[PDB]
Amino acid sequence: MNIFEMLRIDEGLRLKIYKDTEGYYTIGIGHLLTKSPSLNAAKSELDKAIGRNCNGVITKDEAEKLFNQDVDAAVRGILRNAKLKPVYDSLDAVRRCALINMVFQMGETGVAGFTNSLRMLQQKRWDEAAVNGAKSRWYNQTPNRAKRVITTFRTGTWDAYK
Ligand SMILES: Cc1ccc(C)cc1
Repeated sequence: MNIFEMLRIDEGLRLKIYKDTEGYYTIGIGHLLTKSPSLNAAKSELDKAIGRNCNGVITKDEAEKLFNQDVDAAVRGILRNAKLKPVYDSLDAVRRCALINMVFQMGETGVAGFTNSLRMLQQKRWDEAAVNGAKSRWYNQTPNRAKRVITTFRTGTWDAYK
């Protein structure tokens, strides 16, 4: 299993503009287009991201391109983030993936807010981190996804995904 396969399970793949769980316009494999209520704004954003007149629809190929860019962006974001980098550097391969997943989902800022959890991760206090990270809006809004990422952090294995 790898990051792409992981994220592909958690986000799905939709070729037509759709509303994510918070009601935001998205497309592909979890690619947020805009936080604005307007489908037009969404459609504009899409054309601009794709480089053509998509008319709210993209191809698999296009979805995968956006996905490749977003995953790269998440990794580079972590590596540039003063708060995130050390955590990332301290983790084993599987757990790194879990951190990449969260960042992809909620952005650097959002993840950087799990101060106490990050600290525990850094101290290799797996069980405590899992319990603390569960006390969050994130967990309460998308419990199933959250549980899968949390188990990955807790155990360092891909069990939650197999
Ligand atoms: C940021 C974060 C760290 C650890 C867990 C278990 C959940 C979230």
